[PDB]
Amino acid sequence: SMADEATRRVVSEIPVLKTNAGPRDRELWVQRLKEEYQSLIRYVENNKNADNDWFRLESNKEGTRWFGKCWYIHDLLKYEFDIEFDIPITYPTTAPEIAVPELDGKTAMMYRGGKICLTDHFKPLWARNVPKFGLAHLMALGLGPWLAVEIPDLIQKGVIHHKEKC
Repeated sequence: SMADEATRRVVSEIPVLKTNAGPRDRELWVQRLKEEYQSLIRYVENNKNADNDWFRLESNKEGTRWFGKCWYIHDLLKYEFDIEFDIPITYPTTAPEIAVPELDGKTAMMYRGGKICLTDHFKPLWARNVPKFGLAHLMALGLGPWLAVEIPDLIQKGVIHHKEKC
C-alpha cells in the first residue's frame, strides 16, 4: 500500500508505544506517560537534526492537559500558534483532538472551539495502529499535515498575517 509506506516514511524513527492505559489507569498511566515523553523527546531531537523543530509541548502534573506552541515557515516567515488538547478517558484507543484556538472561525477545516478537522484517513490510521501511536504520531500525522495545507491557504486568503516583530 502507498499509505503504509507513506506512514512508515514519517514515523519509522519515532519510538513505538506499548501500554494500553488512559488518564484513570494509575500506575499503568504513569508507565504510558514515560513512553509518551520518551517518544516526544526523540521526535523533537530528530526534528532539530532535520531543521524542522516545529513545536514545544508541556503537560499538567497528571499528563491529561497538554499545551504549547507550533511554528510554520512560509516564504521564509515563521508563524507561531498556541496549541492545546485534553487526553480522552478512552486514550490511547481514542485519539486526542488538537485545538489551535486563535484560528477558531478562520478556516472551514476546523470545528467550533478551535478543534482542527482532520481527513477521514487519520482516524482509521490511528485505530489500526492502537496502541503503538501516541502524541508524537498525533503531531507527525495529524497537526503537521493540517498546518501544511491550512496555513499556506489562510496566508493566501489574507486571514493570517505575519507578526512584524524582531
